[PDB]
Amino acid sequence: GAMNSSNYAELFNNDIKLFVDDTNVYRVTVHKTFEGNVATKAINGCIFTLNPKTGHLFLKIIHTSVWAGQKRLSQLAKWKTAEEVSALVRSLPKEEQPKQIIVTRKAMLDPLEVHMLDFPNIAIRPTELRLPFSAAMSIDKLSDVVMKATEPQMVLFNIYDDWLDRISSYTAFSRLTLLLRALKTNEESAKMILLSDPTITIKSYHLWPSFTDEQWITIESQMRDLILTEYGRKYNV
Amino acid sequence: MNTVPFTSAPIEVTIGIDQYSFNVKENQPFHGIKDIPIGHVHVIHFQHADNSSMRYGYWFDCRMGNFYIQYDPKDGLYKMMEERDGAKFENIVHNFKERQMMVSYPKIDEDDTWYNLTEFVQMDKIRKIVRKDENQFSYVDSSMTTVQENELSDPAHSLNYTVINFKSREAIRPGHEMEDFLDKSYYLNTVMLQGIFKNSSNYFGELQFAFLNAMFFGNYGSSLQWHAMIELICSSATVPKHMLDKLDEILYYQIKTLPEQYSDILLNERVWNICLYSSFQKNSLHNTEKIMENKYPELL
Repeated sequence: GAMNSSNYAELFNNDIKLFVDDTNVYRVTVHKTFEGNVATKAINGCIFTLNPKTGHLFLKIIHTSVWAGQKRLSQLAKWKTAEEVSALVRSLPKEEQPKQIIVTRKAMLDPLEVHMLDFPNIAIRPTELRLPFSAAMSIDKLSDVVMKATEPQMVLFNIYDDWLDRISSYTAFSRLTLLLRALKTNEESAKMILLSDPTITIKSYHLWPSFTDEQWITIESQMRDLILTEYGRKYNV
Repeated sequence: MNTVPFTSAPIEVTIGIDQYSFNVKENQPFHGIKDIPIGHVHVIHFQHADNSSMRYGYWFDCRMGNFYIQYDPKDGLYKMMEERDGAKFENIVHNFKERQMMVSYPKIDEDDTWYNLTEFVQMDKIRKIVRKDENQFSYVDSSMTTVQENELSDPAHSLNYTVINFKSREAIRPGHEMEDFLDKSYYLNTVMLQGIFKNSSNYFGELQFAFLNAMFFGNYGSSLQWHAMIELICSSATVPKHMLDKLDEILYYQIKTLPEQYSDILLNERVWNICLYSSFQKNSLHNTEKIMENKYPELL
């Protein structure tokens, strides 16, 4: 059933699983027309498909051309997500195919179940977790490949960089969700925290800066502080 | 006008014949039901006074043979049997009629209710849903599970309704996932109507049989089947006009007949709200929408 606080360690066991987040698939800017009506303009989007154990990210870029001449795009976006996830699974060798796919939004369950009918032994699950994967497009290098795409493209990343050399999957996921929660709550402040010291850089082959173990503790503390501050403002508490 | 005689009534029982019902007392000199209209299937059904659990009964058609009821004190139920001796049977019925030991099927001349509930129901189709090929009549009860309920456990005692599953390879063409899920027309028209049922009359017959088993026996699997067959039509953008008009009449009489006090357990809120207010056919079931809104506005 649903993935929650109770069954959290299941994410880091040896059964292959993927999270799928569809919140950045269909993206628009809302604007005024010459006549003073409102219209949308689609921008490039992405499916965020993540192995929480390995950090392997399957970023399927959704080019605006897929929406051309289609109706009910927010509905279509869920089905297009399920179509591409199904295509990704079929593209993987059998021993790399997930045993579970966890969708971050309940509206993805039926579309993904119907597209995966050929895979009855792959469990499609919702989650009670409020995961901050919507903030993926606050990671500069992910935002850059999505916006520059001129056609449908899959790009593979490791969202943990080289962290698993030093820390467990559980700890790497916790760091990732804290970084993304901070970027979601106050992007400007989170990005300031991450780049404030010019001597710590991002390797060409990485997404995040090359912090020492001690620097990660300072960074993680600064991210927690950012999140609590923001929360006190949101709620006046 | 045909007759189903009873050998006796040794246990107190409520006896149903179609939409009618009569209380019979323990050892009451009751010897059966006469003046049964020829041309329809019928159901004769029982609920014992001492165990109001297990409603059970028999679907039959008096054109197919001479049927009677006899209590079995070993199995503890009223059983239908066929009398193969025409002259013995005619002589039993004539004696019981002369002694006026029989209730008369109480049909009002103006009243098309039973025809309207059984219009497409055919004994030969019932006998394929309820498999007991040595009898010309079919036993159903409250507890019998469906082939579909059994997949999700004695196969000989199952209701073999046509399996309908909206999230199945049968329902969804590879490459038309979204189209086939949101518009079930290919599943309704190609798979079910052209493929399995062959025509709308056989589809309606099974829908009507499912409803009657739900109503008369509280058979939960039957209720599921009735709603699935309604939802499959209402969820199709493309349905022949004659089928929608006929479905409105079918459902109207079913909703009209349902006991008011059983709407809570026999009507699925989600399906009826979806069918009447959200579905492609939300505006195609005028009679059904009006009777549902006037009789069960709470459910909606």
